[PDB]
Amino acid sequence: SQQVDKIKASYPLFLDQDYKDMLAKKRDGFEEKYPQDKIDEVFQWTTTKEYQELNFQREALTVNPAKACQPLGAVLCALGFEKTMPYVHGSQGCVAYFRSYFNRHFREPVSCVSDSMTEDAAVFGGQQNMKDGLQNCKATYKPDMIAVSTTCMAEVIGDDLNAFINNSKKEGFIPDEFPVPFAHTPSFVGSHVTGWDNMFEGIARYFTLKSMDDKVVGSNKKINIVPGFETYLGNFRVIKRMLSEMGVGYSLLSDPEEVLDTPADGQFRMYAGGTTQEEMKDAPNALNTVLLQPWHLEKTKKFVEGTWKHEVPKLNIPMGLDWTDEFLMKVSEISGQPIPASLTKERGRLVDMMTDSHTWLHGKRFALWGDPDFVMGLVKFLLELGCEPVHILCHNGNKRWKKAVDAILAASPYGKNATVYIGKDLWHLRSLVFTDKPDFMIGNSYGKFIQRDTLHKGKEFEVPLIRIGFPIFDRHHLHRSTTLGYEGAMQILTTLVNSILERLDEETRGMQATDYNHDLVR
Amino acid sequence: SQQVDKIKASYPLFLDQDYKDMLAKKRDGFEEKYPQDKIDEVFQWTTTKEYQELNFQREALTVNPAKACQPLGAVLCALGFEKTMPYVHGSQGCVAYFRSYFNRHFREPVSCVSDSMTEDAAVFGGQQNMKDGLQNCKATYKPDMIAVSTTCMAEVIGDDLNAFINNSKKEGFIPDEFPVPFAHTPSFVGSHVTGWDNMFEGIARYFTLKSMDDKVVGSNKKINIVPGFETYLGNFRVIKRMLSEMGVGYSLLSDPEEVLDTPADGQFRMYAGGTTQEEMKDAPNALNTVLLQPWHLEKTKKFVEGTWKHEVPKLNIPMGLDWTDEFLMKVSEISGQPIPASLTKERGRLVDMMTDSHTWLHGKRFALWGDPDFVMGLVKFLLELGCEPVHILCHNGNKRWKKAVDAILAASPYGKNATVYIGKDLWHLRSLVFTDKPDFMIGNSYGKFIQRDTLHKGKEFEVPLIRIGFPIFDRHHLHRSTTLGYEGAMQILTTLVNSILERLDEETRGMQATDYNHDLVR
Amino acid sequence: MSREEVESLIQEVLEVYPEKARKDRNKHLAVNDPAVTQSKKCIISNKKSQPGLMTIRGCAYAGSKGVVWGPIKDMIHISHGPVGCGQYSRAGRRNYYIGTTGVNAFVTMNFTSDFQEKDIVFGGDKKLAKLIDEVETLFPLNKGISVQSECPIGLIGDDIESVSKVKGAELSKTIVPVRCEGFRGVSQSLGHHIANDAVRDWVLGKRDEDTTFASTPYDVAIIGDYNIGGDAWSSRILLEEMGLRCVAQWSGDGSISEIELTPKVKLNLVHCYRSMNYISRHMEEKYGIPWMEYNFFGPTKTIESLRAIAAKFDESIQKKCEEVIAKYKPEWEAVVAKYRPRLEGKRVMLYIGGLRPRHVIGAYEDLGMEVVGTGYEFAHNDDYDRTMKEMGDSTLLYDDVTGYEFEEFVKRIKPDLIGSGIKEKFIFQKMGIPFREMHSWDYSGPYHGFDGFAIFARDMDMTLNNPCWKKLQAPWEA
Amino acid sequence: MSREEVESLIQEVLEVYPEKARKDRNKHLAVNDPAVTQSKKCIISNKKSQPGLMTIRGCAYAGSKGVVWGPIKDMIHISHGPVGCGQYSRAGRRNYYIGTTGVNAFVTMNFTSDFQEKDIVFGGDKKLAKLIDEVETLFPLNKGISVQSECPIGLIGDDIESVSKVKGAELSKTIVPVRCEGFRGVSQSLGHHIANDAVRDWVLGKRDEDTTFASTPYDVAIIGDYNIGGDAWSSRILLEEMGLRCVAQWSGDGSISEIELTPKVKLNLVHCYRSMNYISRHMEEKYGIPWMEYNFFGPTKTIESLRAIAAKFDESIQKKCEEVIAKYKPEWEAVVAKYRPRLEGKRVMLYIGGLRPRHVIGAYEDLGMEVVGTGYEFAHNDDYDRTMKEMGDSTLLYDDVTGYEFEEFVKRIKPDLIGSGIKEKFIFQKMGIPFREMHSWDYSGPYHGFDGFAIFARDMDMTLNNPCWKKLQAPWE
Ligand code: ICS
Ligand code: CLF
Ligand code: CLF
Ligand SMILES: [Fe+3]
Repeated sequence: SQQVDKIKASYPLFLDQDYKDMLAKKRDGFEEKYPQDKIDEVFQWTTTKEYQELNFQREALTVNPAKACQPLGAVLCALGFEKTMPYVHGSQGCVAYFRSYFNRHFREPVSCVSDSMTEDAAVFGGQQNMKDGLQNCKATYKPDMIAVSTTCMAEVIGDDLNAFINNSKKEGFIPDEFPVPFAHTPSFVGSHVTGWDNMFEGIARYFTLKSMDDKVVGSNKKINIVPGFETYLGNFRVIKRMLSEMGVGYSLLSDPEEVLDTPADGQFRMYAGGTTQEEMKDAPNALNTVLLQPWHLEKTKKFVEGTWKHEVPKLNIPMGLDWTDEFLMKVSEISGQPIPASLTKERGRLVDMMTDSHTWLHGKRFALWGDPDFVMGLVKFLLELGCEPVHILCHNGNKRWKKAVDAILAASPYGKNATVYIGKDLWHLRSLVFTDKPDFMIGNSYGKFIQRDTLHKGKEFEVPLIRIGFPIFDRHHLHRSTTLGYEGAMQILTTLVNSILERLDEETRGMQATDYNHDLVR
Repeated sequence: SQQVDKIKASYPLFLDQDYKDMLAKKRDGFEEKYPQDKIDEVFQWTTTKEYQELNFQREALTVNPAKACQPLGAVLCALGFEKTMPYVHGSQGCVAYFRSYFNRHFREPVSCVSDSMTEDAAVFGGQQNMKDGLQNCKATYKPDMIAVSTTCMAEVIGDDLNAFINNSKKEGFIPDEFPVPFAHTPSFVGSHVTGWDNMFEGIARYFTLKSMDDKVVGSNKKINIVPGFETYLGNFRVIKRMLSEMGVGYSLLSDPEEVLDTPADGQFRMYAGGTTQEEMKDAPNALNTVLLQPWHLEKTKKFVEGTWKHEVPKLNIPMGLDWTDEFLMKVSEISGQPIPASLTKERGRLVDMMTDSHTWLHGKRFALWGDPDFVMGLVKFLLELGCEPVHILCHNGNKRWKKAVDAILAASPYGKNATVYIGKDLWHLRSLVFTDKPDFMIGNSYGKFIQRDTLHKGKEFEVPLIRIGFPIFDRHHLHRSTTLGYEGAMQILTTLVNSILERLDEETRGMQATDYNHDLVR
Repeated sequence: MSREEVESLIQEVLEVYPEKARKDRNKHLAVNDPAVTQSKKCIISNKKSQPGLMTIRGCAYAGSKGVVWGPIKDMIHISHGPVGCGQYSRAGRRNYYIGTTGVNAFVTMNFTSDFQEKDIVFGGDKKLAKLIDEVETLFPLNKGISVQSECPIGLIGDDIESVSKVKGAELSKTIVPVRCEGFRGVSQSLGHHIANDAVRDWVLGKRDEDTTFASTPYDVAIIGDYNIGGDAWSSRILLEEMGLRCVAQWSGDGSISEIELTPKVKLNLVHCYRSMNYISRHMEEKYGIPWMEYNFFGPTKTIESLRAIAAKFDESIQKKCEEVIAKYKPEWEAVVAKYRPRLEGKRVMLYIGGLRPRHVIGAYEDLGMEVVGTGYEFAHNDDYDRTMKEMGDSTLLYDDVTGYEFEEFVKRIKPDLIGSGIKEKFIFQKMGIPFREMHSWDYSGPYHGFDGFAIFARDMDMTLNNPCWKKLQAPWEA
Repeated sequence: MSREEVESLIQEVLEVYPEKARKDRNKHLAVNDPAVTQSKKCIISNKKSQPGLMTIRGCAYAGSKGVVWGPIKDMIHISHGPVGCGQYSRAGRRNYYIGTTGVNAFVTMNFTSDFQEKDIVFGGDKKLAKLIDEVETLFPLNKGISVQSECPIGLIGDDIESVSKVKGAELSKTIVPVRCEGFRGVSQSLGHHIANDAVRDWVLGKRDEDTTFASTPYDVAIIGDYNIGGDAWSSRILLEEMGLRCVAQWSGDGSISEIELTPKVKLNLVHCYRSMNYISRHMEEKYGIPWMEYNFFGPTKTIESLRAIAAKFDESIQKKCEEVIAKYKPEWEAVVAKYRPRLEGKRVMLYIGGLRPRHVIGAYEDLGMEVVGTGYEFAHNDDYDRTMKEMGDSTLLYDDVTGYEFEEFVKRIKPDLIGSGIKEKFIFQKMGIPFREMHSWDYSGPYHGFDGFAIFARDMDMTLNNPCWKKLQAPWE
């Protein structure tokens, strides 16, 4: 039943007595459910250290992974170029999923096409699919560029992207001069960040490999910036802003910031902003190329160093105080521009916030996960704050990255109780936060389920989730935040300290029980 | 007892069994406490409508007010001028309290001096205190200006600020040319915003009243901006940024943004930034003066219109979509500068966020309080979002402001269930949120206590607090936020929608009870 | 618009396509004629999507794992293959359930074999067996395992049926291999068919020789309701208030036990014909269980469906049906009285997967709202046959509409409201047109039954009449 | 720094003042000589603040309402006057208590008469009576009312004593008028004295003719502990583990009933001498209750205080004291072993109100830390007498220090840590010097007793050795 003045959605409509009785009847009559005591016993067992030992012995089963597949990152990279259509050669279900994923994270339209490879192409290949798809996409959506990636079906079949695109141009399906960069993005290798790397390397190669004769390093007085797989629009914006304050000429290659933040003004813009083809063609003429996320831009680094002859600096992700300082100093050295007073004042204000919040931040234990560069920057910043990143999970991390993070942890007294896990999923992390409980979790929306599980053990065992990373589905407009630079450091610090204070307020809100510590001033 | 590896602060140290037993012994033996059943009965009574009727019949008693006294606002206004020392003629306890209040809200040094008026001055007055204090302050802290306000003691005994300062200059305690603007700020009239208005009018009078002969309106191509009592640094920053994007010459009079956000770089800066004396002297030459918070800038408006001959536009606080649009259009009309494409895109992005979050924001009921202009801007924005501001409290509001807010509410279907209260404190609001429960509260840190009270009635009766306003003591760095303009509207929208989503996640986190609605995607 | 105007609009939109794409897409767009009963004379459906045209269709894995098998709560579903397919489909569909997640319920979890390069090169059958052993170790309370194949499984020659047979015999566990590789078929529809076949071959006949279940003459099974936001619970409360006993729910909040008990029911009540007509026909042909389609969208369709269902039983069920209708009449009448004046005359364009584009029309009309355009991602011609009589005359019908086509149709028709998926929501919101997610109910609901109708009316009003839609034009641009 | 260097620093700092201010401030700065017992020979205190020098001192209202009367939980305290004084002091002090706020406890609430212009012009006695009636209506479980006067009350000629008497007789309620107007005195110290006098005249003698309370030979009262972060509870658990019965706590987590029962105790244990020595002397002279000062800051002072207190009782109390000391020895020894190596040799400067500048020195020394400068906002010369022997030789002593003076002293001395209030915290944090709030314990604590020592050591280590202090210099500067 519903009262028209106060209509109930599913929660709390299904908490009504009639719905409770009907659900109980269903369960008792037809579900053959295990007894509640057995369910409680099994849950308690899953919270134990023996279950953790069994869980970490997994070799074939993956439960709740913390990574996606390559073509997602390829699509995100392709979206960063001017009037460019992402085109995934393969089956259409992949493109539907990619678009839904990005739509839910960004709350924006995400344009991407498929050539709809089916059982017919499973034997003969998708050459005809490629020809028809390129022609149809160019005719219908009118892009200036079509950036081609692949699904797992095309990779397993062994479709030659280069030959297929060349045949499409040779038979007149698309004009010869039309730019169609391509990249093989096998979903069974790496993760979404690997797809971003492969797509960017393919685009850069397409635009620069055959015209290196007239290129002179440093002849345009600019610095190339490659952001990598990035889902915070504030990060693109802060990098561009910081480079503009220094008066440093720059080219942000793969800039999807405009197309992912189009205004609602009565018209739909399929394309907006992005790196131009002229910018990519002129990229070898830059002074140098800076990779914002070097740990998943290794193929891009190899191409840039071997072909453009750019001496790519060994820089960490500009996250937190020290690494933002190093990024700014390296940019100053490359460009010859001094670091302005505005950036010095911004750094000082970040340090002031650190000194203001250090008492609440000190000693706090964290479990965190995400992409390798983001996770490493978060660990570095947490160490700078006096926090303890006790659990550091990176499902798509490798051994060299783990060694680098271990070196970072060993350099700080606050990394003593920290452990880095690679190839582990969020079920491993659930076991870790049960057996060795941290104060908070930092990660994407999937960690919310872990929080629920911890709350099921008890309020004192609950590990609250702090939503930083990708994807964030259960909150609105967090994709507008910043994690890079001093601005991103201040935002992360504010989020952390206020999460701590919110948790303390919740724990001390009990009248005459714990509210003696419900302080007005914190 | 304490374990050295895990040291407990007061919470949860006093939840240990020995401390619980000792507290119970103290209560049972010596406190003569009322029985717990009587306490529960009285609390339940205080949650009722009969108690609300008794509570709203108050004529003499004020409980938990939502306002401060005038000299606090006078000090905040004085802090907005270059190398200016706030100087409160009266007793020193007032200055200690003002400094502590602002220190806790801003987490920054707050410089303010007193002439330490004692029982000796309670009969003869504080003329000698004024002379010695002006001399000592100028000699010791070396300001370029001393802005003088008053405490209630000096107002009650009737100290003549003008005569005292003139005598100080006549006897050589301070140079004649040294600027000493003054304002009477009686704490028994108005509130802190009235003190801000009085101090600004005093400073503007001091710098412009006797030199109006050579002034020509509009001869410097600038627009004067008077922000009023403002405790969000982001508001100053966003006003300056928006005016800079339009290419509009402006003078922000009383700009305390720099001195309240000094960097931590190894040195203490008592003064930083601020409106210069030349800016104040040249103010009558502006095209016009725009008052950001007109409902507590009435004396300033009277002076600006009657002396500077500026046709001050009738503008609301630039909060939310419609009022930011009106502010920008009026600025464009006054300055002749078109509204640039960047601001149009920013407005469109705010509208896009509104369309993205409207489903979660629609129909939500709010109790809110604060200063009149901030409260009315928040009400306007909530109406634009489809929310219901059911309780609108303004302790320092007047009847004309209440009439204006009622007119705003009548213009929207979402203001049907809204009631505006003036002269009511937070105990009245506690009664209101008990008897007519809203979904959320928007206000300063004091509302946290109300939240605690609601949680004591039950989890289903708890009204969570959303911290927007002044002062915010239990969270860190929220004073850096923005509430004005499109940027402030986006920040407020994000805070509101994510508070709603956090509450929904908390309510649906119960495993096998309510977690059927614990959706990954919201 | 008149019929000629709609035809001209269709031709103008098709003008941009190449000749082959235009020729193919001309067959998937039509002007509705309610008198037509054979929709293949006017529209063609269930065909291959044209390459590179930004289709909204999914894959067979989405239709099998994400739609049919996934909602089954006490079973563990393995996305066999690389990580992407399982990751993108994890908890994206609001098929609600009651259970302890990770202990006895596993709907919102993502189990995957996470194929690497070596699994592609050398196969993943041994990996699948080891994964099944690890699943048994770490989740002892699971009541069954399904293995949903992703694209590489059918291309590398893996034999998941033999692995399922061997491991099920060894562990005495039901292990259901589903060959739902994404490249199979043209959309989620073949995923529905493959999942139905897997249910038939591996689960449904488990209790054929079991007679311990005590059957009653009022035994019904809800087939094809996936409890989106609790829709199946809202339907079930009405059915049980009518005196019926709902033995099974397929498959929202569904357990494997009630699926096995379904062949014992007296009637099958099919909500989604598209996804479960195969298993309904199989049960009719094998166990002799009649099945009937019903619609619980809006009070009118709900009342008609309740009366039709009660007509299949004795007089006591009919009397209880009349009592239920009388009880719920004031509530939905109050909902109509409140919300129809705010929504009367508004025009709606819908584009959903395979059932709802025709099922929600009655609910929209109960609020005085006119559906001027509708279409399906993956419906067959029988769905369009059912759609002709529900749609108004000279209304627009689209099958597997492209993004460009939908945008142009919306530009010309200019509906007051659009109901589609997440991939069109922000496109049409940026155009200044109110949008309602008709898959996930915009994270609201349920919409089935009278309790669902109240929420449906509230949501349509809150989105269509939101102030935000009057603010898209800056006052210096009116 | 040697004595001559400290004197030269004092003179250099004083150079900036005008002649009158310099002459006055020269008497409030000194170089410590531990052999000196009469501190008035070297430093002068409890004087008027110099105008316009940014003093840190508060007012008599802060010393009475904010310090003494406010912590009393079952009483309602009316800030009589305009809204500001009550608003700024609301819940700013962490005097912890147990109760149901708004029902039977009212510490964190702000009750005020909210004086308007008409109240100033025509008086507020009728408003005060109406307010008392409304308080009785809306808060029936309050066990007493105090009326803390703000500045205008003593200037407009209001008679709150007559109103208090009439309303108390009418309602059979204890109504305590406190003439704590801010202009009275020079600091919070006169507020302490006025509040003590109000307690003496209106509350303390309520049960003089009552003999129903069952007294024991081990009855003690805790006087001058305000339960900052639970400090009084940490002291009380130790006292009761020693076999004593803590009848009253003054005034943190304090009720009016235990204040009335205080004249029945056998011993008074005064923590804050500055704020409650008046009432301690009154109780000694009237009821014959001896009072003794004790210090629970740090294990050494805590052990010495426990032994001294137990020496006032029989042998059973002494045996229980030895048992308590033995029980708690491993815990504070582990705390020292963990944190002293991180803090050994660090130099700290303190500036707090009237007790803690000398009381916390032992706790710092237990961690190997050296206090090189100390000073008081409002202490008297007896406090400095007690401070001489606790401070090291050639250390700096400052009374009512100005912001400029403190900044210059910190610039020259360069301590590793500064302990002061909220009005100096951000100044010294921006200078790159770790700062600990020594009033509110930086919203941490308690610091009293053995349990408080662990928190104190952890906090000092976390602030002094925080990484943030090594990052204030940009690497390009
Ligand atoms: S009462 Fe005094 S200023 Fe003795 S007014 Fe002040 S809670 Fe200080 S050094 Mo704040 S004489 Fe208490 C004090 Fe000491 S408020 Fe607290 S810390 S031990
Ligand atoms: S049509 Fe369907 S969703 Fe596509 S793969 Fe095939 S079953 Fe799956 Fe999977 S990991 Fe990523 S998302 Fe693909 S490229 Fe492969
Ligand atoms: S020294 Fe002390 S705090 Fe000052 S007034 Fe006097 S009792 Fe009070 Fe009060 S309302 Fe504001 S803060 Fe004053 S100007 Fe008056
Ligand atoms: Fe959006």
